[PDB]
Amino acid sequence: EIVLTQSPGTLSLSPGERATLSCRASQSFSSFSLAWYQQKPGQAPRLLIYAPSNRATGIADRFSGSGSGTDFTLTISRLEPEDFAVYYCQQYGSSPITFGQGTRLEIKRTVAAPSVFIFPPSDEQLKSGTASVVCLLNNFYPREAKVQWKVDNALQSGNSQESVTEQDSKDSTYSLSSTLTLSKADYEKHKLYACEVTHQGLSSPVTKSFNRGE
Amino acid sequence: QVQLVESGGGLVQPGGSLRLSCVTSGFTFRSYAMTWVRQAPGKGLEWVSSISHSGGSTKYADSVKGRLTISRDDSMDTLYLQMNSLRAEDTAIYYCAKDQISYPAASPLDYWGRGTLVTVSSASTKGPSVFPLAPSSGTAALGCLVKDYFPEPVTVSWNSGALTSGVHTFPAVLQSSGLYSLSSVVTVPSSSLGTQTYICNVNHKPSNTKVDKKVEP
Ligand SMILES: [Cl-]
Ligand SMILES: [Li+]
Ligand code: NA
Repeated sequence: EIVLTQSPGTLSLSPGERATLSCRASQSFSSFSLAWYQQKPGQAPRLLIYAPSNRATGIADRFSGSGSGTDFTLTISRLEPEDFAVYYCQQYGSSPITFGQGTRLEIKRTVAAPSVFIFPPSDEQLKSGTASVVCLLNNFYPREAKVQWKVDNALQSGNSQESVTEQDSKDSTYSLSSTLTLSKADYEKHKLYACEVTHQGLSSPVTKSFNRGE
Repeated sequence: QVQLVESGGGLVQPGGSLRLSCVTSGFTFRSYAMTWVRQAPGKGLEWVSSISHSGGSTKYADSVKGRLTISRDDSMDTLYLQMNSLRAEDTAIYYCAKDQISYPAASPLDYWGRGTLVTVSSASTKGPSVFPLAPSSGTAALGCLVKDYFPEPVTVSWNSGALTSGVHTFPAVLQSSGLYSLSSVVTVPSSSLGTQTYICNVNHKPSNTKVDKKVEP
């Protein structure tokens, strides 16, 4: 089969900049057998350009394709916020059909520190027999962020999970939740719960904490 | 106005079967080859199968040959995928797509459906519990923790969709228990707390669980 490898895996660019996305093939083939697709989160891929640079319906003239042989390029001039998505290349001239693994185009924006919030377990959850402590890091950039949990000053390692939003449509920031799982007994038998956040936008780490039952 | 809408996915046990369908409108269905593509959670696109305009030529990825069968009913403008002997690694969103020409797997895919999620797992369906993330005692954060459900997906809205500004609904995390959890949060004026009602609307259609939860200080 023809292997298609895209690069870079993630491309971070400012609106107004020109994007150059690469698709490289393990065997040479014709530009007339290549297509590109754009996929935004929660949506299906949409045909972008093809064979080699015909534009699908509704696709701006800022998208163009070039290259031959093994090295193909999708160029996006003057990036607009809507053009940030995952891009896939595809060849259909040799069986089987194959796709590149995708390049994510991320929006570069100005560094922004997170606003941090901590939430104790609800009485309802404790009544149901479990405990989750939640730390929220809101509207920050870049995505890199360290969350450290402490319970009665003991560093918690391995019992939290994190989730991050897609970039916000309006301000291009991220938000992140970190959830600490602890048994109801461990929750009731300790007192001070803290999440400490390190991020480029913060001159020094920020800690949010609460004392259970206070 | 090409339209493609998939159905037939859901949770099924390993070794089980599903019949996916894709109903279409807005183009002369009988004239075009049609294709299924799948996307495993967090992964890229993978071609599954294609069928010629007449149904006389079918093509399959090696990973699915003999277990998946593509077919079509031109009189019903519908494409099908009969899936048998399903495996965990068949878990994916399945997209139906229209080819540009009558021959299969030989042209761009010019229109795609939004997809149907197929989850192949021995775990049972379980509806979530919905817990408040209460605002602390001039902006405040509050939310809902949607805990311990299976399979994906859950949807969350706020105030039946009237509250969209400042909402962040996080991707679900698979817990070590094998159940999913996510949180949805919103930032609001501190001055509104206790006066404006904030309700998170949670739906887990796989378990027919639907909850509206008031979140208060
Ligand atoms: Cl053929
Ligand atoms: Li349930
Ligand atoms: Na930290």
